[PDB]
Amino acid sequence: PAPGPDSLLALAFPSDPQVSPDGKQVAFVLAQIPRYRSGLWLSEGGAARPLTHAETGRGDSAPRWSPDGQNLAFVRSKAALMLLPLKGGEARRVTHFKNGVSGPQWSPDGRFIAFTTTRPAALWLYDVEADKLREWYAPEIGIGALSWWPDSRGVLIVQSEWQASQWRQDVYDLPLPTAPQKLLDWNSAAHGLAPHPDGQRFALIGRPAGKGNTEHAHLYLIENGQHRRLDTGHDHPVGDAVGGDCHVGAFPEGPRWLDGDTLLFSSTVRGSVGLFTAHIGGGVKAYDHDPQGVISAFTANEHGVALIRESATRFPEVELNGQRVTDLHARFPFPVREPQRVTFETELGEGEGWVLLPEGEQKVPALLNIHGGPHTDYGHGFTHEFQLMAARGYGVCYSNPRGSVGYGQAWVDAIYGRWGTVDADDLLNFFDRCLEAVPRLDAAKTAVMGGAYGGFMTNWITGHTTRFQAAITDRCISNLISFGGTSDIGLRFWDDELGLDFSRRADALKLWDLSPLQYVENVKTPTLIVHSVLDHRCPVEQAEQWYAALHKHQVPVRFVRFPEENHELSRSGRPDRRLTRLNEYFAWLERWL
Amino acid sequence: PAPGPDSLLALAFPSDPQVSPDGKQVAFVLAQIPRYRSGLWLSEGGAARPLTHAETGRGDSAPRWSPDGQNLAFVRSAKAALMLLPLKGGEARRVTHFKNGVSGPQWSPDGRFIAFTTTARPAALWLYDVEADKLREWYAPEIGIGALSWWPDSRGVLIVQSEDEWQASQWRQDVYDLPLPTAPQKLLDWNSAAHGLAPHPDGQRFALIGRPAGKGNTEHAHLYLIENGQHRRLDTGHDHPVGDAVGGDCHVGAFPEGPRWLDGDTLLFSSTVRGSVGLFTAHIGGGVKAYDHDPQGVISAFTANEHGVALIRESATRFPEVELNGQRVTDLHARFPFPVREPQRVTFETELGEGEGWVLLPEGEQKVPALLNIHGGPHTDYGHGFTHEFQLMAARGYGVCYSNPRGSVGYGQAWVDAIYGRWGTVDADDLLNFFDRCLEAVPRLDAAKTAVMGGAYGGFMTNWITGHTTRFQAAITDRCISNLISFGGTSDIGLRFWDDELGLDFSRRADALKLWDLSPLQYVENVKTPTLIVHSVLDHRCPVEQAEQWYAALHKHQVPVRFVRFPEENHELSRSGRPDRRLTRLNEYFAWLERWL
Amino acid sequence: APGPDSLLALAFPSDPQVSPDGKQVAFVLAQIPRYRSGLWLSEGGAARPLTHAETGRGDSAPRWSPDGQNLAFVRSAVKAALMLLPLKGGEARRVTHFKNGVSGPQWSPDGRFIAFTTTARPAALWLYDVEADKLREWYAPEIGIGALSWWPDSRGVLIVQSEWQASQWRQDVYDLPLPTAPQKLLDWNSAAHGLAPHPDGQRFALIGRPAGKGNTEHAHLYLIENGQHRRLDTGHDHPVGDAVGGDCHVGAFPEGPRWLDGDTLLFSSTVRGSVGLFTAHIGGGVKAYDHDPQGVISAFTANEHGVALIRESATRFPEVELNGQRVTDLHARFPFPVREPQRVTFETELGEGEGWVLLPEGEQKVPALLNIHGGPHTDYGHGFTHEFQLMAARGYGVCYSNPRGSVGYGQAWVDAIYGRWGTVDADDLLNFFDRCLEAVPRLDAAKTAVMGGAYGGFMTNWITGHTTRFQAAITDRCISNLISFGGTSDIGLRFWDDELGLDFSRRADALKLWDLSPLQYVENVKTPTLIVHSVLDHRCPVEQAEQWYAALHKHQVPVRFVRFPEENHELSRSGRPDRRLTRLNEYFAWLERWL
Repeated sequence: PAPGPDSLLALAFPSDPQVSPDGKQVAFVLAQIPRYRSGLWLSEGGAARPLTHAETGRGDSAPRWSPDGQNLAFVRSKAALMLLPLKGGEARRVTHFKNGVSGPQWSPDGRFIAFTTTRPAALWLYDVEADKLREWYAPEIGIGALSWWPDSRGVLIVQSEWQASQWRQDVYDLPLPTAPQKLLDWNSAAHGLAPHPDGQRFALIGRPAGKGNTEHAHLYLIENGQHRRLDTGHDHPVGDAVGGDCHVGAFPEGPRWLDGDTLLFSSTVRGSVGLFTAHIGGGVKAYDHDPQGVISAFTANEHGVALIRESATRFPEVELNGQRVTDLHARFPFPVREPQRVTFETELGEGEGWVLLPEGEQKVPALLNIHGGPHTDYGHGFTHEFQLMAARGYGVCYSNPRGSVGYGQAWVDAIYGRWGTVDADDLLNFFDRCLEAVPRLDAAKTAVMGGAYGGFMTNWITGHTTRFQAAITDRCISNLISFGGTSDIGLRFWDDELGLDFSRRADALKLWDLSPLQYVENVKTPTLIVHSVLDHRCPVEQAEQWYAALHKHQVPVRFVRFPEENHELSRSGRPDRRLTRLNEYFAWLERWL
Repeated sequence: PAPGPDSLLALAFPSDPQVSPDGKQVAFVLAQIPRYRSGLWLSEGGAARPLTHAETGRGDSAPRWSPDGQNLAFVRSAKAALMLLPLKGGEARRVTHFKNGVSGPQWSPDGRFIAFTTTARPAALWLYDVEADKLREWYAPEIGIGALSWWPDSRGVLIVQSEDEWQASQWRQDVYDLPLPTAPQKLLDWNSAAHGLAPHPDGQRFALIGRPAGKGNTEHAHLYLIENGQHRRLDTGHDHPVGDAVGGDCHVGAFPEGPRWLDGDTLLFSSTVRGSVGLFTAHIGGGVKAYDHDPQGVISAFTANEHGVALIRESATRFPEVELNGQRVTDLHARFPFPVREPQRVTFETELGEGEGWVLLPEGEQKVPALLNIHGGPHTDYGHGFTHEFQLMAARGYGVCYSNPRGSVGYGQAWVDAIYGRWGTVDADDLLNFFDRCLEAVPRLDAAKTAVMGGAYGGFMTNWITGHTTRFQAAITDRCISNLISFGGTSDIGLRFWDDELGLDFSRRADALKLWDLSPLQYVENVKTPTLIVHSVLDHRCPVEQAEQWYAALHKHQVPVRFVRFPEENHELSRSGRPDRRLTRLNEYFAWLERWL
Repeated sequence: APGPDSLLALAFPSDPQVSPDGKQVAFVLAQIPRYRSGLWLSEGGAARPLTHAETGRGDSAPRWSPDGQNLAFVRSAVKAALMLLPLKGGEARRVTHFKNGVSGPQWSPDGRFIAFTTTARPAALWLYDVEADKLREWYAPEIGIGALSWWPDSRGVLIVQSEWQASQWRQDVYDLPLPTAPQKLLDWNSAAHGLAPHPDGQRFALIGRPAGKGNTEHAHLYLIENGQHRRLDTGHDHPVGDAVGGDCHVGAFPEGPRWLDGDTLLFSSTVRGSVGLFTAHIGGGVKAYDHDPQGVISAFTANEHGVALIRESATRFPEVELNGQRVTDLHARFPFPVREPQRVTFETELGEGEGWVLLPEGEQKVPALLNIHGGPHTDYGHGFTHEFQLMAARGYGVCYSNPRGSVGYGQAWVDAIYGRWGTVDADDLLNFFDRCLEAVPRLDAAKTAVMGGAYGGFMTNWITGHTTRFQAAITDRCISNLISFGGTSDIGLRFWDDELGLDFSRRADALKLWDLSPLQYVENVKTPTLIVHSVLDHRCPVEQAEQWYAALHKHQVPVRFVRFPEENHELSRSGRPDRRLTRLNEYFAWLERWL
């Protein structure tokens, strides 16, 4: 009896590992079941123990240590702000808003908790010594990243309509109430504010105004409006950009100053995510970077570090100062298997990918999976779907073609303005090496699949070769012109990824020549189409055009239209979308392979 | 301005003071505000602090210490789930998931089990295996389980239960040994009323509260030592009943009075003595000694072990407060929103000796109306319980005269027996004698602006009094009895109440005629006093048919009458936390008094 | 063998309303599990449905417009809206939109108005202007309006209304003219209903009793002229209206007297277990009009051109008739054969009393069920009783009689029990039962039961408390304690005053009431008794059944207490037959256990 999609229901999902101010404790969130609900967990160095026990709603989330280490602020599910005394007693509710709260942050002196609540959410203030609430700042467009000054005089906030329309933000100083002034004319993307201990300088993640969105995000030190790059000599982006289907909840990666010179940050490097230290008077040193593993989240102070760590074969686990605190991989209900690396050659150097095989020695069908982004990475995140594919007798081939994010800026830039050229080549180059390097893969039973950008590429590949026996296109793009007018990022995505504006005649034709639907007449591969009905980032019209086209050519086609939006497990704890999606994946694969 | 019924909403109500096993802590319930909700509070010796924070439902109640002192079992309504709260960090976990909830949790002394009951007809005894986090039905009784107590070795439970529904109707019960399940035998053939089982530390003998089979319900409840089915009385030389039987309108929630063995010879218990309730020590090889007995105060509840005692204490002048080993742990009297006043003792003479009562007067030197309040029971006591209603009556300019006539419970068995078979003779004499003494001893009382009032039996007596004299200018009868024959057939204690209180069976011809001659309705034609009638529509103990008969009779005679029919049953404040019934009753009381006095 | 559900085969007729030209009848029929009612119509042939309710209680109160072209009626779907149905084509229109609905519509004889009442404390009299399609409140009464009748010239209405007089259940008659920018007509100070205005527009007739008489007095017809009153149904020692038992009456049953001409007034009267139509005469006595002494006319409408009625017998289910021609086929729906009763007589110091025995098929011995009718001033006899037919169909001999206190055998027969319930009435019943066992050898004297409702429950309790001869007893809506009844029942102060001359609120009277209470003698009861009572009964509070149950239980007599959440007559109130089926189920279950 081979395992099925229901194997997912055995898993509990860790998230938001928050280290205590003294560095000797970690509080985190864990989502468990059919519906997933989350509660707070706590460990002092040993096996974690539950702190709350939610029975209804989504559960409890966003644990935030009070500076004295005695209380945990958290959010309870619409979303009320709670105060849990850690040395005895149940939590008290301190907010009573109709639509709840989001993103609580203690002030370093423990005198305040900042948060937002609901056109754009306004920043509020909970006076702890007064048990009183107070609206702090109601923004015009909205507030992004927020961080208290280390002396608790106020908060740094990132916020922008003309500049807001260009997805460009600045940084403002907002003092405690007794109007916010501007600190940095940034006119670009900025998050991850990390105030320096000196209370004057601060660091941010993002890009200066000159760069575009395809540019690697980096660390920048701000001083009197001046900015200089902090993570020098590191041609890799800041933050986790590696795939993995076992991330449910919040995953903080905000940089933290370990000392006056050291700022710790995460970075994606060739399919891995590691921790590094940027230095004011120096370059960048590795801090905790297994090139075979992924650190998905981390908190830190001068006394300790907490994180979530995983690998291609290890389910995410919570760690406190190197000591693993959870036993979540033990819950995985079938043996996990180790991938084998397969390389392919490019004019930019060596590309890499992996093959995950089932047990035995018999020939098995070969599944080419294409990751989305396109500027993310496959590699060393834990993928339950890939493990389950192998456990059901499929060879999973997955790679990082040009356009992936972890192999340098040039690797990303190679596909700029020409989706469907070198990226499609790299993928079929990689797949050909997989069949050569692994004789066990059945070259007569092949499939191609991917989501989002992987759906675009699945559509593009099926429209330029018939070699595959099945295809599964998920959250696909078929018509880049309509996407520009229908998607909620349509005007900036093609502008950033391709330098094309669908509302200009010459650009629209180039977009049409990049559209997989132009070449749909060549599609002969039986395709399963998976899409959400209410998708705002990739409207369902993209999947409708592909379905109608294959159906008009009478290519074997199936169209699953989900009423639940994407990431529904994270949004409601309901795993129905993932189980049905995997059910349809395997059903389609069993029919044609 | 003058205080009104709303003064009640200033008060928070304590209940269930549970001492920790090591004797250094007290966990208790406090119900506070419009609806009252209860949460768990805890103290180690200083000012109590809240442990839970109920926002919906009735709240949290029934705190039970785990023997290791690390956890609190309790019941949550937000219906009635069993919860476990780790006391040194973390929120509570729910361990039962029954549709109708649970009731009465009790840890096993080894901390290995939690016993409780839950329904689905009579509630079945269930078992929570703590080390296993598993549930299991233990014993589903035929009729029902009353008192329950673990053996000190946690080998099983003693239970009180009846043989059939006939024996249950007559309040006859036995005691059964029920061992822990693996895949109940009788311990004592009692055939009488029994509760408050207190197993002896030796794991073989045990004590019980109640009466032997021969005696009736009017006999004082006493302590009995059980040994191999043999029984001997334990609280010898103490002509007073066990437990609190003193009036007081500030008890909302559970009030434990279960006797506790301090050592192998000493058993600690509560007892009512002339309007007060104190703690005493029963002794196997001795008599009865006082332990904590202020003759001016009432100890309404207590827990105890070999390491400490927690209790709730009040007086006629002090709102209930929680105590731990002599140290008051709450500050609830401070919330009382107007000054309280000191009662004056007034005595009256009987062929059995001297009876006593009290007068509570308002401020000033002016003449004031005199309110004769009659306590129910009839075998209970006025005196040294805190009565918010009496304090508010005086604060609104009324003189409150309230006494303990013959039939009251705290002045010996003979005082109780004086009224047997003849309600409306010496009890009514004592009450009007006492009232005449009040007007004599306190000239401030206006003999021309007087009223008579009482509840249950006090309603019975109010009807009897107004039907045999015209002296009062107003009357308020609450939960009254008017027709003793119909009461026998309609009330859920009618099948034995008149049998024990009067030796009369309404279902026998000659007895019913005597019952009719003892019914105030026979003499209703003499009533001329403007009467306010207060009653719940769905009262099971005193069906509203009793109040309907009085109202209809007064109405045909056109005696000024008003009939308030409450949709909420009695003790609704304890049942749902809603104080509407209590405020409405007080509003109607004072409104009626302002019209006629 | 048939069961209680045999009732669900039946449809129930009511309110037979003749058209003004006398050639048509519109009526209500309640059919199926819930009963809903619709309007039916016949011109002389088989009746046909006019409406088709699927929700609510249905449509009711059909009333002809004077021109014969429209039917006003009341619709429950919507509590009770007044509807207008054009009879020659088209669906009905709703003209009232009140939250609590309307009640008792009456056209004015000129067709210009429809009077009715509707609530908001007492219901106010309203007016629908037909030519204007406008509504208008007419008269908001202080206490309430009882009977109402338009003057024949449509100038206004006579109303019966009374707090001092209202508390004594005494009413007068008022003239109320139509509004433009009410005076009293008769100082009656007594019970009056059934106003029948004379064609001359000045005099009118009433049903009731003058102030001197009490309620146990036979109701009679009285002619009113300028405040003077004289009895109209002279030489007829029987009351006006139907007072005979029968369990197949669902809905309104009009019996309002009607002037056939200037001298003739048609009325109904109960006579020795029957209900017939008679004619009273201004210049004469009383003549029979349609009086089968073996049948019951439960309702009737009439004018100068025709008569419609409902007729039944001990062996014939109720049927609608128009001028002698039966227009319904409802007896055909009765799902098992009906059987013919036997008359059995008993002797009284007042003369001959009568009763009946209904036996099952065969020749074998059968148990004998003594059934006691309530009232006490009603009659058993010639109404259709589905329960009695079903009892026989299940192998029981049903013995039922009219003892002294019954209403149809003269005023003296009624007055014999005054102030002494449980003497001559209980004697007559057991006298009757002894004659039944003698006259009918098939009755098993060793398997007997006694049962009855209301007053029949009082008597069942009284009898079981003074004899043990019966093997089972079923007491339904019983009275056990006459003292508490006086204070709990919504008629407690007027019932014992009228029936016994006793006021429970006076000491000497209460003792006499206690001596009349079956509970005083409960110690003697040894008969296994089933107790049936409604929990929310206002006329007979449940405390009466609780006292009996507790008493039998304390003596450990075999006892069973069915407490109904539905009040009495729930079938008529909601169309739900659950109470009737449950009650019959419990009856037969108890009888099978002990007989």
